[PDB]
Amino acid sequence: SGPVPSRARVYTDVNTHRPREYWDYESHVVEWGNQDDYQLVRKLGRGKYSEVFEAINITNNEKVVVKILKPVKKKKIKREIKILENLRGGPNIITLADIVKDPVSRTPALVFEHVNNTDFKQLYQTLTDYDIRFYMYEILKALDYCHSMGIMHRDVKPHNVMIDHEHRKLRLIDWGLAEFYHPGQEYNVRVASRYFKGPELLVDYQMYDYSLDMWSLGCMLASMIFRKEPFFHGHDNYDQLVRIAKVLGTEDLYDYIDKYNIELDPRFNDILGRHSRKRWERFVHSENQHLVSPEALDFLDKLLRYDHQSRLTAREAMEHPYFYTVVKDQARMG
Ligand SMILES: O=C(O)c1ccc(-c2oc3c(Br)cc(Br)cc3c(=O)c2O)cc1
Ligand SMILES: [Cl-]
Ligand SMILES: [Cl-]
Ligand SMILES: [Cl-]
Repeated sequence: SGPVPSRARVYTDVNTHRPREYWDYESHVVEWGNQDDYQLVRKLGRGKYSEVFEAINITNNEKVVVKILKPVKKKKIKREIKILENLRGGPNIITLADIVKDPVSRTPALVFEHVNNTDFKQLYQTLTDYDIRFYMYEILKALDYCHSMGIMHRDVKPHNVMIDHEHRKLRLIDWGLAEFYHPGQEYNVRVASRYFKGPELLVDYQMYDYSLDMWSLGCMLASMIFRKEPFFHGHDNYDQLVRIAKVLGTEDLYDYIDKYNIELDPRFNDILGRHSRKRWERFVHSENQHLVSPEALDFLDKLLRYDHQSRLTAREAMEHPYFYTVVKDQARMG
């Protein structure tokens, strides 16, 4: 009888209550700036980021960052720009300063604010227990904000989290896969990187929502406190679900599948087989001991749920005891 419909628990009708021009990016007329205002200085990313440059705005001598976009469809260009513009000014969202196009090649490029970067993938050797809690909370600020603005990021991972550890600042970047949430809409499941894909993507359930981002966040958290990168290390798309199943157990997976009347490939059921749930305690060793706590484990348990509707919202997450002291400390110092 086909899959059972699903709706976001929160922020369900955000885009519905806003004017059409807010979310209808296909009708958005892009107002391009002048590329001549910007001169490229050098390459950024140290070999991990393509077509990202430090640049200078010669109209005010301000240092900026330029990302040159890969040849995708015009529709996806409008989408990213529209979303960045709608989210501009939000807490811990990267700030789009301008958009330009090359005179002759007509190659589009985004101009961002300049922020220092100690790569999140290279920062776990000097990251204490409090540090992980702090930065996780900052990520949640961004996710709660964009969700409340009717937007799913759909590509949450360490690579897309820029961290300036000196000033303890954080920015969520690369909104190229982001989309607007509309209740009842079916979305493409070919999003996110394999290690951070939620179960809904891996079983081809298209009517997902903001909670997708919360799974990805759980994967990041698991990786950092257990010192295992990535935590769910699938070698292909089937193996990704298998390795999730080896931790969460197959019992809750099949219940999830039945709940939304999802139909898997016949061979997939044989592949998944039968696995018991591992207690989160079993991934703790003497070298990740100092990053693990009862509240950390409880928090992780409530993010990594098969059922996307059962996962904590960003706001629910921010009020979890895992952040109790972090919240108190931030509220009296800044
Ligand atoms: O939306 C994007 O795809 C997107 C990519 C890179 C930056 C981006 O990257 C930096 C890197 Br990589 C190194 C250093 Br140092 C600084 C930045 C920076 O300030 C900055 O905005 C921002 C946004
Ligand atoms: Cl989509
Ligand atoms: Cl694994
Ligand atoms: Cl949320």
